[PDB]
Amino acid sequence: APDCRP
Amino acid sequence: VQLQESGGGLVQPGGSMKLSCVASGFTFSNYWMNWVRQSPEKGLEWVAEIRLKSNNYATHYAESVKGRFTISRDDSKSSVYLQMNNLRAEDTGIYYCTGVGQFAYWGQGTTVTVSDIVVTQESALTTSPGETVTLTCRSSTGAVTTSNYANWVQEKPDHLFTGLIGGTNNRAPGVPARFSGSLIGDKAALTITGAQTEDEAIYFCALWYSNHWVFGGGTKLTVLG
Ligand SMILES: *[C@H]1O[C@H](CO)[C@H](O)[C@H](O)[C@H]1NC(C)=O
Repeated sequence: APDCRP
Repeated sequence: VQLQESGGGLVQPGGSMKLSCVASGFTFSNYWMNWVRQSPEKGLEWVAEIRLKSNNYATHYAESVKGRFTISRDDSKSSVYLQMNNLRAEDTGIYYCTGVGQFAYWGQGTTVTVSDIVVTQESALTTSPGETVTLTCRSSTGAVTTSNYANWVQEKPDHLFTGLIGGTNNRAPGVPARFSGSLIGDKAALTITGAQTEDEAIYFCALWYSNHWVFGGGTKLTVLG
């Protein structure tokens, strides 16, 4: 739910 | 990757100030950006986030600054901004732009001088080179789980921050293999398998709670001999 993009 | 803040300085209580941060070395527009501030008394404190163009640039704010600060971004200039109105003494601190999975990258900070969930970490731990040491991070709400997206951030001498772990268990790029993050029991945990002298630092965890981050008070890790 936060910016879980690597 | 560089993030580089500017705009800090002296402001009178009730006054306004705009901070800027320019990003390079990563695809800025693909990542959310945050402002986090560090004070003498209140420690590390998350201020604001701004999401992507596909999220209609949605913003969220700490309760302490809601209604006084506005975060924004210009993807065309790879920059994020913090407009701050009605400043108070409690707003004094060093302000950092930071982001990526979720706090891999930190700028150098810009100082602003004006004039409830608790995350708990060990105050201090002492180790020696080659030992295995585990730092922990507890939430006042219950268990830490993957939904808290635990991050671990290292502070080295004089306010230099680098993210080590995000999303509970994911080493940021270029982070040494001796660092790992996990959940242990009902807490987030940072393990250093074979501590090294240069690992002497303050380590902060941050946990996500739906729409905001809460940082722990930090653990001072001393590495003796
Ligand atoms: C993690 O964040 C990324 C980028 O913001 C995606 O939004 C992804 O869907 C997220 N996962 C969850 C569970 O919301």
